[PDB]
Amino acid sequence: GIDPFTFENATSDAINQDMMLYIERIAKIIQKLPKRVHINVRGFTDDTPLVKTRFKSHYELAANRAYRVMKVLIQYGVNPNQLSFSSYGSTNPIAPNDSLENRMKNNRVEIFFSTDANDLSKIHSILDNEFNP
Amino acid sequence: GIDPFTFENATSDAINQDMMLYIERIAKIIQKLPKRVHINVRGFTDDTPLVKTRFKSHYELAANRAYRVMKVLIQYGVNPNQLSFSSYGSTNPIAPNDSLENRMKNNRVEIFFSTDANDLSKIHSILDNEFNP
Repeated sequence: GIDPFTFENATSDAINQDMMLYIERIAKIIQKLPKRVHINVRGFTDDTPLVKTRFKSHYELAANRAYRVMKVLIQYGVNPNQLSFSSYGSTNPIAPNDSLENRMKNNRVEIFFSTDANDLSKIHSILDNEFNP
Repeated sequence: GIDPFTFENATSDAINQDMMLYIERIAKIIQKLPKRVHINVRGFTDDTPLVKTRFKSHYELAANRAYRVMKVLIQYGVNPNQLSFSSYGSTNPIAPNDSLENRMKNNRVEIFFSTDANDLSKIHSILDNEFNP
C-alpha cells in the first residue's frame, strides 16, 4: 500500500538519496492534510547485535532513525507542531528475524496518522492520489 | 531553582549564545541521570499577536522553540530515545501578560522529567550537586 522507510543495513541510521526522495513525497502529502491531523514517526530495528557500533541499545538506534526522518520532514516544510517521534526498539517486528532480507524489513520507520473520523477520508484520498499512476 | 530557556523576543525561536551555553549545561546534566528518566521539552509563548511573522499560531511558535531546544540537547550528547517536545502555545503562562518583562517570562521552554519515585531522589541530588554546590 505504502512502504515504510527501510534502512540500508541493520546498524545504520543513515538516510540515503532514495530515502530522502521518499521522505519528500511524504512531507508533500502531510502538508495537504487537515491541520488537526498529527504525525508520529515510529522507529524500529531487527535483532542484530549492536557490537561494532556506537549504540548501546536498539531503542537508541530506533530513536535516532525516527528522529532523523522527522528532521528531514521538518526540512521539507512540515510543521513541528504536527510531529513527534517514537522508538520501539527491536520490539513489534514486521517480519521474522530469520534471514538477512526479513531482518531488513524490521529496520524501518513507520508513519502513524492521528485523525478524527471526518479527516480520515481526506488523508485516504490524498494518499491514493500520490501513490498511484 | 533551575531557570527555563528564555527567548529574546516575543516572536522568535532564536536561541542566544548565553542560553545555548545553558542548554549545554542541561544536556550535560541529562546524560548523568538514570537511563529510565525521560525528558519532555515544552514550548510556551506570551500572548502578543503574531503580526509580521511566519508563524500562524502560538502553538507553532512554541513548537518550533521546543523542537529547537530538543535538537541542541541532542547536539550536545542527549540520547534521542530519552527526548520528546511539546507545544502549549500561549496557554499556561507563568506570569501575567501585562508588561513587556512579564511577557518575556512567558516566552520560554521548560524541561519536564518523567521519573519513578526512586529515580526522583537521584535527579534531586544531581541538580543540587550541580546548581548549588
